Amino acid sequence: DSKTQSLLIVNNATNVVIKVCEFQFCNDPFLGVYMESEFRVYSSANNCTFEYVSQPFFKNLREFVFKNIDGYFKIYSKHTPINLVRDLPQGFSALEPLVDLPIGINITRFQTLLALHR
Amino acid sequence: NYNYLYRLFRKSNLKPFERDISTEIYQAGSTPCNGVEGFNCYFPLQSY
Repeated sequence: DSKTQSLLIVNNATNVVIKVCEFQFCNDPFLGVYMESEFRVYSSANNCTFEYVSQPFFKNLREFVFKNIDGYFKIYSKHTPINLVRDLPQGFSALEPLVDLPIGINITRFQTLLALHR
Repeated sequence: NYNYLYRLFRKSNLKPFERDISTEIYQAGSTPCNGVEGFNCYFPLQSY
């Protein structure tokens, strides 16, 4: 809510964006594709403290680990081609480090954001 | 100069490298803070 600061990470299939602000969240947030046509993410955004963007860049599996270590937000990533439907494919392979950030917010709850095709 | 402030009240300690920028009313007793300042409900910011 607007009472405390919060972290938003979003991808628009071409850019990855990180925002660290005292957002007021729309409690039913989603993205909608008709090419995108719905961007219900936040009710309000003010008092920004950090913002970052990137360059304009079942079938596949992407695994990540998100953790917090005394103000250091750590993000680890790995990607693999997967053709199965419901199993967890054994054959464990080594993960890798991706990102560290000094966002430094009190994180206790989290949610995932989707894209709905309409 | 009173453009500098410091927080006076918080219900718990802080972790290192934590940015405590909240301005909520602090409950100093058993009386709830019903969204308004009052006795034992001081504003947790003070002016240098």
